Amino acid sequence: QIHLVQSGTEVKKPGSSVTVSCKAYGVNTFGLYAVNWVRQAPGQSLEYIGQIWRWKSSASHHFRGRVLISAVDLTGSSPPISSLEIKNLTSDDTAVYFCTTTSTYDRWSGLHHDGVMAFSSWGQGTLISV
Amino acid sequence: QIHLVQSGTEVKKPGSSVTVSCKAYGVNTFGLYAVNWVRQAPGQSLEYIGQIWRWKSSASHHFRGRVLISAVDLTGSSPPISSLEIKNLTSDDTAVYFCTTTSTYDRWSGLHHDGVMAFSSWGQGTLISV
Amino acid sequence: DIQMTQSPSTLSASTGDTVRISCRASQSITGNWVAWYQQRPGKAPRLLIYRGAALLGGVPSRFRGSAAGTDFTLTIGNLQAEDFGTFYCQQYDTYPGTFGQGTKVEVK
Amino acid sequence: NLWVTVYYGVPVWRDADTTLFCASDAKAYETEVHNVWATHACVPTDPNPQEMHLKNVTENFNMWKNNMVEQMHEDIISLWDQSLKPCVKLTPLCVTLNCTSADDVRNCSFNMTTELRDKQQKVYALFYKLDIVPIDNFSEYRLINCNTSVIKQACPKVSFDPIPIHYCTPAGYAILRCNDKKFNGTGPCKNVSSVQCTHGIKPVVSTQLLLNGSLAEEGIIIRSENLTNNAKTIIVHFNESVKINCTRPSNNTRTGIHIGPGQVFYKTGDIIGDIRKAYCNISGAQWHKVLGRVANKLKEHFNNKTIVFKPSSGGDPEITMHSFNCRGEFFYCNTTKLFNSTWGTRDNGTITIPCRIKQIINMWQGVGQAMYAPPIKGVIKCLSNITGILLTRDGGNNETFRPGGGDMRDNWRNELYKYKVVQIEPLGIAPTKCKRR
Amino acid sequence: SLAEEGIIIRSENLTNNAKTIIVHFNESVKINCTRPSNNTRTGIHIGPG
Amino acid sequence: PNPQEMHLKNVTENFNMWKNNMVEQMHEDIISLWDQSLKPCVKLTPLCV
Amino acid sequence: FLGAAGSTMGAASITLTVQARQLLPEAQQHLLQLTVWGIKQLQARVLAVERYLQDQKFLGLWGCSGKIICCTAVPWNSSWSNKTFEEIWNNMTWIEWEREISNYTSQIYDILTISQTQQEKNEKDLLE
Amino acid sequence: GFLGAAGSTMGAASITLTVQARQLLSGLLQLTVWGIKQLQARVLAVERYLQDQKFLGLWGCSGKIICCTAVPWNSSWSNKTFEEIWNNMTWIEWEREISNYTSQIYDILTISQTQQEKNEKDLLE
Amino acid sequence: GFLGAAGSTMGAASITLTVQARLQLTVWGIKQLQARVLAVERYLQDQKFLGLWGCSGKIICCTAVPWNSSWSNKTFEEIWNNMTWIEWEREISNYTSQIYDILTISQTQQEKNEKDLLE
Ligand SMILES: *[C@@H]1O[C@H](CO)[C@@H](O[C@@H]2O[C@H](CO)[C@@H](O[C@@H]3O[C@H](CO[C@H]4O[C@H](CO[C@H]5O[C@H](CO)[C@@H](O)[C@H](O)[C@@H]5O[C@H]5O[C@H](CO)[C@@H](O)[C@H](O)[C@@H]5O)[C@@H](O)[C@H](O)[C@@H]4O)[C@@H](O)[C@H](O[C@H]4O[C@H](CO)[C@@H](O)[C@H](O)[C@@H]4O[C@H]4O[C@H](CO)[C@@H](O)[C@H](O)[C@@H]4O[C@H]4O[C@H](CO)[C@@H](O)[C@H](O)[C@@H]4O)[C@@H]3O)[C@H](O)[C@H]2NC(C)=O)[C@H](O)[C@H]1NC(C)=O
Ligand SMILES: *[C@@H]1O[C@H](CO)[C@@H](O[C@@H]2O[C@H](CO)[C@@H](O[C@@H]3O[C@H](CO[C@H]4O[C@H](CO[C@H]5O[C@H](CO)[C@@H](O)[C@H](O)[C@@H]5O[C@H]5O[C@H](CO)[C@@H](O)[C@H](O)[C@@H]5O)[C@@H](O)[C@H](O)[C@@H]4O)[C@@H](O)[C@H](O[C@H]4O[C@H](CO)[C@@H](O)[C@H](O)[C@@H]4O[C@H]4O[C@H](CO)[C@@H](O)[C@H](O)[C@@H]4O[C@H]4O[C@H](CO)[C@@H](O)[C@H](O)[C@@H]4O)[C@@H]3O)[C@H](O)[C@H]2NC(C)=O)[C@H](O)[C@H]1NC(C)=O
Ligand SMILES: *[C@@H]1O[C@H](CO)[C@@H](O[C@@H]2O[C@H](CO)[C@@H](O[C@@H]3O[C@H](CO[C@H]4O[C@H](CO)[C@@H](O)[C@H](O)[C@@H]4O)[C@@H](O)[C@H](O[C@H]4O[C@H](CO)[C@@H](O)[C@H](O)[C@@H]4O[C@H]4O[C@H](CO)[C@@H](O)[C@H](O)[C@@H]4O)[C@@H]3O)[C@H](O)[C@H]2NC(C)=O)[C@H](O)[C@H]1NC(C)=O
Ligand SMILES: *[C@@H]1O[C@H](CO)[C@@H](O[C@@H]2O[C@H](CO)[C@@H](O[C@@H]3O[C@H](CO[C@H]4O[C@H](CO)[C@@H](O)[C@H](O)[C@@H]4O)[C@@H](O)[C@H](O[C@H]4O[C@H](CO)[C@@H](O)[C@H](O)[C@@H]4O[C@H]4O[C@H](CO)[C@@H](O)[C@H](O)[C@@H]4O)[C@@H]3O)[C@H](O)[C@H]2NC(C)=O)[C@H](O)[C@H]1NC(C)=O
Ligand SMILES: *[C@@H]1O[C@H](CO)[C@@H](O[C@@H]2O[C@H](CO)[C@@H](O[C@@H]3O[C@H](CO)[C@@H](O)[C@H](O[C@H]4O[C@H](CO)[C@@H](O)[C@H](O)[C@@H]4O)[C@@H]3O)[C@H](O)[C@H]2NC(C)=O)[C@H](O)[C@H]1NC(C)=O
Ligand SMILES: COc1cnc(-n2cnc(C)n2)c2[nH]cc(C(=O)C(=O)N3CCN(C(=O)c4ccccc4)CC3)c12
Ligand SMILES: *[C@@H]1O[C@H](CO)[C@@H](O[C@@H]2O[C@H](CO)[C@@H](O)[C@H](O)[C@H]2NC(C)=O)[C@H](O)[C@H]1NC(C)=O
Ligand SMILES: *[C@@H]1O[C@H](CO)[C@@H](O)[C@H](O)[C@H]1NC(C)=O
Ligand SMILES: *[C@@H]1O[C@H](CO)[C@@H](O)[C@H](O)[C@H]1NC(C)=O
Ligand SMILES: *[C@@H]1O[C@H](CO)[C@@H](O)[C@H](O)[C@H]1NC(C)=O
Ligand SMILES: *[C@@H]1O[C@H](CO)[C@@H](O)[C@H](O)[C@H]1NC(C)=O
Ligand SMILES: *[C@@H]1O[C@H](CO)[C@@H](O)[C@H](O)[C@H]1NC(C)=O
Ligand SMILES: *[C@@H]1O[C@H](CO)[C@@H](O)[C@H](O)[C@H]1NC(C)=O
Ligand SMILES: *[C@@H]1O[C@H](CO)[C@@H](O)[C@H](O)[C@H]1NC(C)=O
Ligand SMILES: *[C@@H]1O[C@H](CO)[C@@H](O)[C@H](O)[C@H]1NC(C)=O
Ligand SMILES: *[C@@H]1O[C@H](CO)[C@@H](O)[C@H](O)[C@H]1NC(C)=O
Ligand SMILES: *[C@@H]1O[C@H](CO)[C@@H](O)[C@H](O)[C@H]1NC(C)=O
Ligand SMILES: *[C@@H]1O[C@H](CO)[C@@H](O)[C@H](O)[C@H]1NC(C)=O
Ligand SMILES: *[C@@H]1O[C@H](CO)[C@@H](O)[C@H](O)[C@H]1NC(C)=O
Repeated sequence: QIHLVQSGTEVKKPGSSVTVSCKAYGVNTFGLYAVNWVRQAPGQSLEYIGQIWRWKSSASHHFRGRVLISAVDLTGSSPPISSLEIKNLTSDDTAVYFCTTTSTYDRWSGLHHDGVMAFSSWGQGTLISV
Repeated sequence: QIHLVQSGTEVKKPGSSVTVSCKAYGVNTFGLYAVNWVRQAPGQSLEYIGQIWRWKSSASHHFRGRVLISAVDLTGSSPPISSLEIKNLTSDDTAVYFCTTTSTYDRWSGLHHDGVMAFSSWGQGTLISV
Repeated sequence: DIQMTQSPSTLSASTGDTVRISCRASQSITGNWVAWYQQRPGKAPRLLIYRGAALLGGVPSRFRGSAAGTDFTLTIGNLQAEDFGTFYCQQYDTYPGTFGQGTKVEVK
Repeated sequence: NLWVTVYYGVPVWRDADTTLFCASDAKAYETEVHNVWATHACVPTDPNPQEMHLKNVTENFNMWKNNMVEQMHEDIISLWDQSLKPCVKLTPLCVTLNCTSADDVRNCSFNMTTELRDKQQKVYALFYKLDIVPIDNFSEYRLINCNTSVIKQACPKVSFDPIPIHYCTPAGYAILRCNDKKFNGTGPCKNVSSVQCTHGIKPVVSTQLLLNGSLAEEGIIIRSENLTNNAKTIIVHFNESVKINCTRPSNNTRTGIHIGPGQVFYKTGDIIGDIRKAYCNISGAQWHKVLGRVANKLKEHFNNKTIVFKPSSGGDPEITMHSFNCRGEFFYCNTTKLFNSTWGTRDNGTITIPCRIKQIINMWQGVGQAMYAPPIKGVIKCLSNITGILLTRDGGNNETFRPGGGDMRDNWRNELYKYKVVQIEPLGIAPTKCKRR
Repeated sequence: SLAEEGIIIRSENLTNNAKTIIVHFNESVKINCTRPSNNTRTGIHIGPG
Repeated sequence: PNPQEMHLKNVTENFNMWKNNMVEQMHEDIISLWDQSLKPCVKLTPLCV
Repeated sequence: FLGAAGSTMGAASITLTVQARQLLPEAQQHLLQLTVWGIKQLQARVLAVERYLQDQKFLGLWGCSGKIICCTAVPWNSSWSNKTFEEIWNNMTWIEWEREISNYTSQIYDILTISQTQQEKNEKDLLE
Repeated sequence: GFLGAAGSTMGAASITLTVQARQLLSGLLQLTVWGIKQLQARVLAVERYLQDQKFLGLWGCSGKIICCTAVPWNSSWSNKTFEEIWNNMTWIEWEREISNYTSQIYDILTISQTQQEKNEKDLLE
Repeated sequence: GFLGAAGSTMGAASITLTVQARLQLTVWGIKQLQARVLAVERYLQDQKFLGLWGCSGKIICCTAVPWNSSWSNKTFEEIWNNMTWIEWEREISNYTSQIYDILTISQTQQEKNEKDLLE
């Protein structure tokens, strides 16, 4: 089936950088799939970060110039992998992170619309606090 | 095939009652058939009395309140039977009688029209004189 | 650039009752681009309804949704312990696709 | 104010599945040679291409879910069955064969039925060793498929020459072709063009090497379902063709025996000249060059390890040997020399690979329903390209890539990877300001 | 399927003795049938295939 | 059903009997009706003895 | 037939004359056989016939009767769509639009039928 | 094509004639037993619609539910007045009553349409 | 399609066009199935053309396309008074495709102009 895995909980300090890698078991390729990055602050509402879609990466204004997106698809030994890393970390990045997917093979399904889309599958989630 | 047989002949006197019953060999049921009572005249043209059609008895305007009509369909041993009773018998009743049937299974045939129909199969007849 | 709010934020519920939760959008989402999530305590949210009223695979049929202009609602009948949790309303019509405020359901 | 207006002919489509019929080329096959594939009945002759270039339209294509490949597999299985339904039954031949213990003929002696039911005859035939299985001088033997299938002779006139078949779509449906170089058949496609129907494709089947196929544009590109599982086969498509020439050089004869009223079993006959076994010749330098390019391409998607090509382990004779038919006789060549170099000296001498011919063919992935192929009575010589290999990985540094084959669908995936049928929806509703009728 | 209100006798000619009478029931009676002793199946090869 | 024949007036046509496809269709239809009628019938192979 | 589908609705509306022109075929050859290829053509014929007949059946009921640009006196309800004429005809393709308003096609068809039959009834009254 | 509202007289059903079209959409490669039946069924429907639409088209109604034709009423076909035709006689009853003059009605309609077509060209010159 | 009146000049026949018209597998059964599809298919094809040009059920359809003398050179009287229909259709059999395209384009152009008038 489909299953997502991320790294473990990490505790950092201001001025540092952190890494989070996403590995999907079930996604044949990221060419006809999309991965969306979402952050949930403790108690606060879920927040959108950015995406890579058709190997094109972008992010919202609140994270432009401070977030990095990369992805590598099927490999002879490893599954498709997507990575998010924060640059010049500040004390306000203390929140859980999640890796999501969706299917883009059919236009007429209703899970996507002009790049803005829902999230079919959710990762277990990794916790980063400072 | 279809064959009709009525009762025998009777010679009676005014102020009495007499009944003639027809037994149809070939009518599966009177639900999709109809029995029309027609009285021939000693020298004149034939006349109409009444009918049973979908088990709804009726009679002509010149015989209302006198003639009675009843019928019973297939039984274990007997075929369908229909009967006519003449009440308050008079000299004008000296004529033959017939019991007749026409098929009503298809609306589009042309042998019936809104309950007023032709006369397909005719019985032998029973002369009654008083 | 598009915000949404949903009420009630926290509502009590009992087994066997039918609960109606509504999320309201700032603008008119005429394309029925609204999705619903439910998360258990300390669990990632799971998609339940997409395009207003469409069920996913392997989902209980008691979850139902109705979409009409600005009023999007999710109706849960015959609640169970597998169904208590925290619910969310999302719109994906204009970039970026944001989330609702967040509503929680407590037993009794 | 705005009012609903209705348009017929708007450009909208949705993915769908249909029945795609066949169209062949001008030359009708009423040339008295009738193929197993019935190209003559593919009466829709093909008049013109009519392509349109969709501009600024991107489409998503996934080769592994195409229904076009699934339809072809069924049509080819059915055409073969239809051809062999009116052919000789061959049941009298499942009898004990008394063969000399002194590929290889071992010719044997058997008793067979004559035209008159009461009488019997004794017949001698040369039978290839590959088709005769020992049952336990002059030891007894039995045919290979006596215990699992019914064998039907091929009708002699029918030709196994493979001719192009073009598959086409009924009105209201269209076919879309990707037109993109290096397109590993999965992902978005940029310059999708609307084609009336597919180009000429040859219904050839071979186990280990793909012969007479289409050639890629930019370079050698690898295509596989899941590049992690070792139970999935890897298909390689070449951008240049190596040439293999194969011949059975002896001069043989066909003699016919009467096994019933009106039925003839044609048996092999004594050879004149006794030439060596059939071989196949494959230019060493070009083969090693394309093998090196394929090795580099494999190194690209497999973690930059060292790629070792090893020979096939075992299985049915089809799987372990290169299989094809030259002029109606299937023979299975031994391809160890072709795949043994751990690529990341190379010998330039023409490589000659031994071939052992067979006669009794068995259905691929099925039960029963075998076929018997009669001899050709002459020498044969067929020339072909090779434009693809099929390899399957073995893992448990370096990687082991055993040559593979056997699935009859995979032979056409290199030709139907760039097509996708879409239903057309012409109706549409849009608002404007006309407001009458 | 059981009839809606009462037992119904349907026949082609209630007079002929050569016509079968079909009876339909308002309510069902239940019959349970079993072959108690388990047996074995073995296969013999009578021809090629 | 009832025939409807209409005379074509002032029209001349050219006819060649040896190129008619109507005769060729009949030959095939009659050959095939006989084959269909004899397909479900006794084989008679034990007879040649 | 599909072609030049990437252009916006306004750009491709003036090129609908090209789409209609130049014969807006195969499988017309009679076979009368029951081989493998003989049945697929027989089914393809029926598929094409049913598709065209269904489309022309839907078109006729609204009073269009074979015209490419069919005007109807049905007001536009904002529940089906909000966007204005410019936002609809300047930066949106036909696939995008038909995916946007795919939840209100049945209601649109029904309303068109109501309007056509009501307009048909009004005329009979005027004639008398 | 409607079933239901067959019991009611013309005056009741005609109002809902609009509804008949209104409410709803209105109006194999196998040799198995079921597959051939499906092939025959598909052909039967297409063929029937086209025959009906071909009959409708020749009179120039061109796919419209109520069609007015300029054909005067002949007293041989019927006698009853508008009230006693449209107030107490069902459609089946009427179509059974006038089943002897459908062919002549069809022929008259076709001839009238052809004559009207010819008279139009003269006006255009 | 009225055969009969096929040997008359175009003007005479035009007047007389008063009326236009009115499973099992066995050798016969398949033939009957093929015969049905052939007719349905044929009727639809002429109708598709007629409708695109805007004729829609009229036996005589007036179209706005002008006549170019490179198709024909004769006068109305020569064409109608002494040419039968099978002669004329053979005489102009090289300019039917262009004529069909011209009528389709003209019908589409008229169709577009009306929307402008309605605003
Ligand atoms: C079938 O055939 C098709 C067609 O051939 C084939 O498709 C190809 O698939 C390839 C994958 O196999 C694919 O290649 C990958 O493409 C990725 C996309 O790259 C694009 O985006 C990035 C990022 O874009 C940012 O940044 C740039 C520059 O800063 C900026 O200009 C952009 O605008 C954008 O900024 C926007 O977003 C920001 C957020 O991200 C935001 O902040 C900004 O404000 C702004 O909004 C660009 O850099 C690229 O140039 C492309 O434009 C690409 O990311 C990926 O790179 C990885 O792999 C390379 C090798 O192939 C490495 O060299 C590279 O370093 C990447 O590897 C890193 O990531 C992996 C994944 O986790 C990790 O494991 C590695 O260790 C490595 O990590 C290290 O580096 C990262 C930094 O990247 C660090 O964070 C880590 O800590 C490590 O240090 C691939 O290059 C190719 O595009 C595609 N081609 C086509 C035509 O489709 C398909 O694969 C075939 N199928 C099969 C089965 O094979
Ligand atoms: C399949 O399943 C279906 C569904 O169940 C089933 O259908 C059922 O079939 C039944 C038959 O098997 C059927 O039952 C018969 O119905 C007959 C019709 O009855 C109606 O009419 C009579 C007469 O109506 C007259 O008179 C009344 C009162 O006077 C008046 O109010 C009326 O308006 C009408 O008057 C009009 O006409 C007059 C002239 O006729 C005129 O003078 C008036 O001025 C006026 O204009 C009513 O009385 C009834 O109430 C009904 O409204 C019915 O006649 C028949 O009755 C006979 O059988 C009964 C037993 O079932 C007896 O109890 C009864 O007495 C009748 O028996 C007489 O007739 C037989 C015939 O030979 C005879 O043998 C008997 O001996 C007896 O005759 C003697 O008495 C009469 C007086 O009654 C004398 O005249 C004689 O001389 C003798 O002395 C049945 O009851 C049932 O309706 C039907 N159900 C449905 C829903 O359709 C079907 O049969 C099944 N099929 C099979 C194969 O099984
Ligand atoms: C191409 O082919 C490859 C090879 O076949 C294939 O990769 C394999 O995919 C399958 C999925 O189909 C993967 O199986 C899943 O793996 C994850 C992760 O396992 C990794 O980590 C463990 C422990 O370290 C290792 O032992 C393992 O080897 C992997 O490295 C598992 O977590 C999954 O478990 C689910 O399935 C169990 C039954 O097997 C159930 O117990 C349960 O459903 C598990 O899901 C549960 O997990 C949640 C916690 O996260 C839990 O809270 C939920 O309740 C949920 O139910 C599963 O076994 C397999 O690992 C892959 N192997 C490799 C080498 O990649 C590709 O998928 C295939 N590609 C395509 C497109 O098909
Ligand atoms: C359900 O099944 C039952 C049983 O099978 C069936 O009932 C029987 O129907 C047949 C008709 O198919 C009846 O046969 C006719 O009966 C009449 C009446 O005869 C009565 O009287 C005699 C003498 O008293 C009795 O023996 C007899 O049992 C009856 O009580 C006969 O008159 C008919 O005669 C015709 O047949 C002759 C050959 O036998 C021919 O010579 C000739 O055609 C006779 O008709 C001729 O008679 C006219 C003079 O009246 C003459 O002028 C004409 O030319 C005319 O052609 C015939 O034998 C049989 O009696 C029924 N039996 C019972 C017990 O009911 C039901 O009909 C059936 N139901 C359905 C729906 O099928
Ligand atoms: C706008 O239109 C789209 C269609 O293009 C529409 O999406 C459809 O919604 C319906 C309604 O939910 C979906 O139908 C369900 O699909 C799920 C998928 O798994 C099924 O499980 C459901 O079946 C259950 O319920 C049935 C009825 O109770 C039971 O009989 C059955 O056994 C199951 O229990 C049900 O069929 C449909 O799948 C989608 N379609 C797509 C393509 O997603 C959307 O809802 C419309 N928008 C609005 C606001 O209505
Ligand atoms: C040859 O195998 C059958 C044998 N017999 C039948 N029978 C038909 N009727 C009966 C009673 N049997 C068959 N039908 C379909 C058959 C097939 O399509 C089929 O498997 N392949 C297609 C042809 N091919 C090859 O060219 C090829 C290539 C390299 C080596 C050997 C063969 C093998 C695969 C089939
Ligand atoms: C496709 O074929 C071309 C030539 O037909 C190959 O092009 C050569 O490739 C080698 C190594 O890749 C280079 O050293 C040569 O310079 C190339 N020739 C030219 C003219 O550029 C190409 O390599 C083939 N594709 C692949 C993937 O190898
Ligand atoms: C600080 O943040 C900016 C913006 O993210 C980044 O570009 C820069 O490299 C960072 N500098 C330091 C001191 O880390
Ligand atoms: C073959 O048939 C002959 C009869 O002519 C018989 O003598 C011989 O024994 C048979 N062969 C075998 C192996 O029994
Ligand atoms: C797509 O292919 C066509 C012809 O092969 C070519 O003209 C066109 O430029 C290609 N598309 C792109 C984006 O290059
Ligand atoms: C195969 O035949 C071709 C043409 O006959 C020839 O050019 C080629 O050299 C041959 N192959 C070998 C290995 O000699
Ligand atoms: C393949 O064949 C031999 C036989 O084992 C093997 O040892 C060698 O590596 C390969 N052949 C050559 C010539 O290298
Ligand atoms: C048939 O069954 C119903 C209930 O199932 C009962 O009410 C009815 O009386 C039964 N029929 C007869 C004749 O008793
Ligand atoms: C009955 O016999 C069958 C066949 O041998 C066997 O599979 C099954 O287990 C037996 N059941 C019991 C209860 O012994
Ligand atoms: C929109 O308006 C139309 C009237 O043209 C009406 O029929 C329809 O019901 C309205 N939509 C809704 C959702 O009420
Ligand atoms: C489509 O809408 C956007 C609104 O942000 C506008 O900026 C854009 O110019 C529009 N498209 C065109 C082609 O004008
Ligand atoms: C039908 O006609 C009869 C007599 O012509 C008349 O009495 C009756 O009232 C009419 N029906 C209705 C419903 O008025
Ligand atoms: C005659 O006119 C038609 C269109 O009216 C045009 O297509 C054709 O080219 C013209 N012929 C010449 C010789 O100009
Ligand atoms: C038509 O031409 C022919 C020969 O050119 C001539 O005989 C005939 O009279 C002409 N038609 C008429 C009506 O005169």
